[PDB]
Amino acid sequence: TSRRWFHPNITGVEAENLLLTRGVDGSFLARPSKSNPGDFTLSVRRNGAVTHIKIQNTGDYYDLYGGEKFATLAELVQYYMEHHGQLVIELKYPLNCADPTSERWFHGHLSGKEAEKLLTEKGKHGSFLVRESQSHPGDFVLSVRTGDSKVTHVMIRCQELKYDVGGGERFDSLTDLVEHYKKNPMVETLGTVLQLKQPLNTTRINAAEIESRVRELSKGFWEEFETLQQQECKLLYSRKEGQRQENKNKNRYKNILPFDHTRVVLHDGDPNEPVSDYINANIIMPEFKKSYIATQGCLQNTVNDFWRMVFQENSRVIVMTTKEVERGKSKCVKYWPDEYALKEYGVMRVRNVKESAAHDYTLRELKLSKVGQGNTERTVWQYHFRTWPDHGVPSDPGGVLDFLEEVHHKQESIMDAGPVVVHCSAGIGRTGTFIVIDILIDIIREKGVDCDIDVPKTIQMVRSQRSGMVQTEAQYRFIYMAVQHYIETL
Ligand SMILES: Cc1nc(N2CCC3(CC2)CO[C@@H](C)[C@H]3N)cc(=O)n1-c1cccc(Cl)c1Cl
Repeated sequence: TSRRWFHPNITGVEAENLLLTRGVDGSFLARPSKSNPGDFTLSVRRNGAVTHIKIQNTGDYYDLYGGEKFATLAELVQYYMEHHGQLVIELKYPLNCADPTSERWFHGHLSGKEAEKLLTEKGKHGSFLVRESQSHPGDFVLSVRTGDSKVTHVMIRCQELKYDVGGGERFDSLTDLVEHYKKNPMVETLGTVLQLKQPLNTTRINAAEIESRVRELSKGFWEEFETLQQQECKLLYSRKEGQRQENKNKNRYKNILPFDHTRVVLHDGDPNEPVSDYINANIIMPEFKKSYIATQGCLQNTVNDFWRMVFQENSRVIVMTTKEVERGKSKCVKYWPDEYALKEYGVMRVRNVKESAAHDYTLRELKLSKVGQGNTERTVWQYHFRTWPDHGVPSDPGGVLDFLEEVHHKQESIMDAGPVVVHCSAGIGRTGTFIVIDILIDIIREKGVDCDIDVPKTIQMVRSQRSGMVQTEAQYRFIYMAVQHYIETL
């Protein structure tokens, strides 16, 4: 769609003078605080003045002050441009940004013998990249590879705040120049067409060389994460069944809803309950062989539906990464019985066989059966992580890594076990960090230390199945630290 209203490298003062000079009433934009990560601002001009609106994300959701909670900054703006629930404030005209730092083809300061190096070794027909001019003062050079082969270089000028290739149109930003020639490829005089199929991959690395990449990104991480965050715009899938009136009080958060293409559909429902097929949960498929279900912390009215999912999907392990109450607010109601006790959750029956307390988690062996038939009893192993902080992320990955290693071996011991149910508060942040780590680790086991891993490609592949998997840069960097830690221990 768009998402050009997000300006990554502007301050509070600059956002005003932009909206005050190059905008009108209804203009808006989002920006991160360069100072402290996790904080974002929504600058909207109304009645000749600008109105800044703070957005906080500690690792679970984007909390709009005086508003609601959303999964992505795209779904936030999309919800308000098509509504009014923001008091009123109007999001009419998005003030686009020209800074190409978050573009996946722009590689900033990059020389020519390095550019040909990556294009020849890792490129294919259509690979391209934009870089600052290594010859000139402040211009840019486009490099395109075509074949199965050659590498054509196209010089881009900067003439009075406009970019051009030495003839034709003068574009206001590098993106408009790139996006134009991805729509109208430059054709050389001898038939060679400069096709811009896909940007050059630079994030795909061998699993062995993981420490050196973490060494580079720490000089890096913020630039690559926001580059991935800019691609959240192509993930605005439908959430109809979640927005239905009958399902409004089944979501822990009003506007954190499951995608309609991967939502878990509750079958075998009550014929007297008019609507009993919905639950805030999504199917998670890797390389999209171990599957997942990213769901939310159970409300008091969703416990029966939650257990219906664990039964209908033949799940055997539940990974919970939140305390029942954090920061004084409710994150998840106790959906399991007390130890040595037996409870009925509608049509499902659950017995707490034994509870085992470790350093960083509690293990609850549970007995799940359906009321009626005698042979439906199955063992469900709940791994309730407790040492995850309310803010930020764990500083050392060794804690969560031992956690996932015990969860993996339990899943491997069970025959035809269903998908692993993971959930935190909203079931997108901490839950997403687990699944991505468990997905990347699961690759290292089968292929070894010498294999390809693509942290952003995996996260993007998971976000296309549930809104906003992995929330903050902290979780993004933590995943890198988690993968790196797993490989140093070999
Ligand atoms: C996350 C990511 N970062 C890429 N770069 C790193 C950063 C630069 C550009 C190159 C280079 O310096 C910076 C100015 C930035 N401009 C390239 C890239 O392809 N991904 C990606 C991978 C898989 C799935 C998705 Cl959705 C995405 Cl976005």
